[PDB]
Amino acid sequence: DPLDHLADKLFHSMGSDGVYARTALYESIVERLAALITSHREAGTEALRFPPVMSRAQLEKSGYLKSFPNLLGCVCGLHGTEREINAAVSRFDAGGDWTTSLSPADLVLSPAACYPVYPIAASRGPLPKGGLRFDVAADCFRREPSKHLDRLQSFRMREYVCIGTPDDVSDFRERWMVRAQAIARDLGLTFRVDYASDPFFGRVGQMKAVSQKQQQLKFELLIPLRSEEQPTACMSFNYHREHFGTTWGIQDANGEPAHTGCVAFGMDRLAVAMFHTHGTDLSAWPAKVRDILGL
Amino acid sequence: ADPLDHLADKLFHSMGSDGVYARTALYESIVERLAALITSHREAGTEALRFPPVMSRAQLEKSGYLKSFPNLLGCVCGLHGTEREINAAVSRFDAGGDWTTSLSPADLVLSPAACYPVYPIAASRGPLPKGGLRFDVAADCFRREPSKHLDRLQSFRMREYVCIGTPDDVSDFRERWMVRAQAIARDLGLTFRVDYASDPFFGRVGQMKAVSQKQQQLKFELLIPLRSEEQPTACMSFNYHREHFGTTWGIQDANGEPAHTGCVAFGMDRLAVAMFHTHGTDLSAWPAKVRDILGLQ
Amino acid sequence: KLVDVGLTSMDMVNLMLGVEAEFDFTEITPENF
Amino acid sequence: DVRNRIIKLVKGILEQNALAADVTPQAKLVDVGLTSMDMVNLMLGVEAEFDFTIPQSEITPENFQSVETLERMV
Ligand SMILES: Nc1ncnc2c1ncn2[C@@H]1O[C@H](COP(=O)(O)O)[C@@H](O)[C@H]1O
Ligand SMILES: Nc1ncnc2c1ncn2[C@@H]1O[C@H](COP(=O)(O)O)[C@@H](O)[C@H]1O
Ligand SMILES: [Zn+2]
Ligand SMILES: [Zn+2]
Repeated sequence: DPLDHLADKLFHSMGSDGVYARTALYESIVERLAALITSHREAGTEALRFPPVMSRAQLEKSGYLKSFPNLLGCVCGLHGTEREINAAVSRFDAGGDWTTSLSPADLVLSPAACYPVYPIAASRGPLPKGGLRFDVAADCFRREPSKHLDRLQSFRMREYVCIGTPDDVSDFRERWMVRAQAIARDLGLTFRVDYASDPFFGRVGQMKAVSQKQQQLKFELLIPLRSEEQPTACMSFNYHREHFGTTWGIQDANGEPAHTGCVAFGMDRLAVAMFHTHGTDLSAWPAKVRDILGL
Repeated sequence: ADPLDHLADKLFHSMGSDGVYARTALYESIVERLAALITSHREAGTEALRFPPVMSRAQLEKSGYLKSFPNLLGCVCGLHGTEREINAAVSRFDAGGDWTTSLSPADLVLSPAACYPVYPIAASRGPLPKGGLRFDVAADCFRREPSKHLDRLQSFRMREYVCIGTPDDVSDFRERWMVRAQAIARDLGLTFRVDYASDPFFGRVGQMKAVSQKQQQLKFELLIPLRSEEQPTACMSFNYHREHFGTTWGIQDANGEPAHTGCVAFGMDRLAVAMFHTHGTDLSAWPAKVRDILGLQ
Repeated sequence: KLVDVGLTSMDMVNLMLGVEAEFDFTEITPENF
Repeated sequence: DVRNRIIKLVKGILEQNALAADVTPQAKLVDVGLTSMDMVNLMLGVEAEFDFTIPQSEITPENFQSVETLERMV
């Protein structure tokens, strides 16, 4: 793979595909990218930071199982008695299988940063005029093992989320599609923005994706890393219509089920994109790129 | 009501699960300033690694975690079956049933401490150089201990400096960090004591593992009275592992002997909550010297 | 445009179901819809 | 009576699996050289030599400081 050469300076193996330790070099660029994204945050945007786990009940209610059940990471634990747990450990000691004593907790690993924000927004009552905007971030998980450096299981996601009328969300997405491209341009990245679809599971899934594409509910900023025919999506721009509004009983200022949308930044994909484009030697990065990153 | 509960309004939002909370901007600004403070004390030659919130299950099993805290471990499970089996599971969910019966373990767990992945990484580099290796590691960690107390979370940030070398390397390292950690706590305006301690080893036998750990003085904690002087909160620990990880991972010091390891661990969320409980939630009202140390100006 | 008509995701889903039901057939792309 | 004399034996017994030292009733078990695995085996070598189960509130550094304190315990 064309990205493979970056591994030595950016990552250390943690004995599992798609799960890597991050070097100081790598993390310094993730941090600078995070700071750059923050500097573009719209006024009146509330910042929340989510842990890498969230309520399994909230995720189920959001309809995640209808869409990507194959990607979900669930938290499980030894929830039994001292006696049963001791027996699980004994099995392990004999080289047997302790994992049969596992049962699901009430938590999942969060598959996107925005999911926990909707119930939080709902609890505040009806939306003000102009809606609400959130700046959210989480370490996310997706059960898709791969050796490609742009396809991780554990990765950092940053999102700006808009909740309001169709117009509020539409205007928000349009601002951010322009703004995202300006950012990528100042970062010296090559890209295009194109219609896209989420990888819905199953036969029925395939068709949901076709319809999503036709309705243009999802755009991606695609950067050609390994090839120009197989570019990597490093940002997405998502319109959910009233799905979360209806699910969580969120009402806009005109008493209608709120619409929602988000702009998502894949922090690890953007950092890998930067190192691939500009190399691992930061002193040699282009002057304007070093400038806009505060290097 | 627990003495920390008043802090919830300004620091956290409910995520529908005890010990798992959304962090407000106010709260995160302080966690970030604390992290930066700790970084400013990093020793030269210390290698900085950042770990994700999951790690290899095989590596954690090998490290002996199940013999010690099987009850605290969060494992990753997923739907690893065929498309038919997965569709059926989702359909049971639709029909009032339990889809989780189709779950099976992945090869990952949620990391219970930040330093666990560092030992295999160190081991892969061959024998240690004279003086050993020092690492600066951080991870979002997980411990399966649901609680409503704001100083007892299920998901929390841990920052550690780790020493791998001879017994003398590690003891010198721990001694210096115990002095430095206390100076940091004083600069932060925190009230604390340092005391011998033990890990909560599971089960009957575990209580004895803990006794021995206390007796051998393998573990100190910096303890901050948050709800009471009699039940203080451990916000940092200073841990000596003797040769446990060295033997486990076949790490050899410069003398050809199994390496000893130790670490100083900072509980970032406990420290943050400690700061807010001590100085209150209005940052402009914090002591000027504390504000200076944290670079708030 | 089948989408300009007013067919959304659940509509298009039920649409792929109706074609498989009326005739006897059961890949799925944007072009053909 | 001879409880103390047996406790000094099971300690030397555990030490036999490694190396020997000077065992006395006032010496700290940890200064003798007992480690966590040693202390665990000893908790059970005391339960097997006296056929009883040690209470949880008695699994303490206090009772397990020395042979003398273990003696007073059992
Ligand atoms: N498996 C993955 N590895 C790394 N980054 C990812 C992965 N999946 C998604 N991302 C990033 O997260 C963003 C949002 O994800 P999505 O919700 O699938 O559009 C994407 O545009 C990518 O930048
Ligand atoms: N449940 C928890 N919630 C918050 N912080 C924790 C928790 N468990 C441990 N910590 C922090 O992590 C540090 C190291 O953990 P330990 O390995 O148990 O010594 C402690 O000193 C605490 O500051
Ligand atoms: Zn989102
Ligand atoms: Zn550690």
